[PDB]
Amino acid sequence: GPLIVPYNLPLPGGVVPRMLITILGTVKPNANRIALDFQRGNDVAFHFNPRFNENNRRVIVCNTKLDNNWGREERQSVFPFESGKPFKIQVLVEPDHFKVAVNDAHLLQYNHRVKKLNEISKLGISGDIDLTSASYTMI
Ligand SMILES: CC(=O)N[C@H]1[C@H](O[C@H]2[C@@H](O)[C@@H](CO)O[C@@H](O[C@H]3[C@H](O)[C@@H](O)[C@H](O)O[C@@H]3CO)[C@@H]2O)O[C@H](CO)[C@@H](O)[C@@H]1O[C@@H]1O[C@H](CO)[C@H](O)[C@H](O)[C@H]1O
Ligand SMILES: [Cl-]
Ligand SMILES: [Cl-]
Ligand SMILES: [Cl-]
Ligand SMILES: [Cl-]
Ligand SMILES: [Cl-]
Repeated sequence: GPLIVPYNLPLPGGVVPRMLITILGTVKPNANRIALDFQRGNDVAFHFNPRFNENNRRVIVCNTKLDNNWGREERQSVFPFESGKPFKIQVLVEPDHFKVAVNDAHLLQYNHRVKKLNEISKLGISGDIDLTSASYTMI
């Protein structure tokens, strides 16, 4: 059934290439943000952050947080989410990037800044969503 948000999905032994993480949920009406945070302890290896109202625009911000400091943002103006609507996010771990698809369409890639993939052992899911499922498999 429904999952509680914020939700913490353990990734035992960290991530590896060919691991596929699938998140299903629905965006709340009047949403402000969604965030997926792949964590290495206190560090955020990959923060994927759709913003519904940044200066009255919709944008996806991606970044990494090391020692409590955010790095250089990567921004994507292609925005597949909509308030009130169900979505599927798939994150595929590849050798050199995370690859993100939304509703079965490729969205973006993010080059690995944190290189100890085996230590990226939690995924935090937060924001203005109803969360239906969060799981992983190997492809
Ligand atoms: C205030 C807030 O929303 N804090 C969030 C945190 O948000 C930061 C990230 O999204 C980064 C990504 O680059 O951007 C930061 O804003 C940038 C902005 O994009 C730039 O235009 C501007 O120049 O600089 C600012 C600041 O660098 C966001 O502030 O995201 C994390 C990870 O999802 C959240 O945890 C955090 O929310 C707080 O989390 C706390 C627990 O860790 C508490 O729950 C607290 O109540 C939250 O506010
Ligand atoms: Cl961790
Ligand atoms: Cl922060
Ligand atoms: Cl919207
Ligand atoms: Cl790759
Ligand atoms: Cl590292």
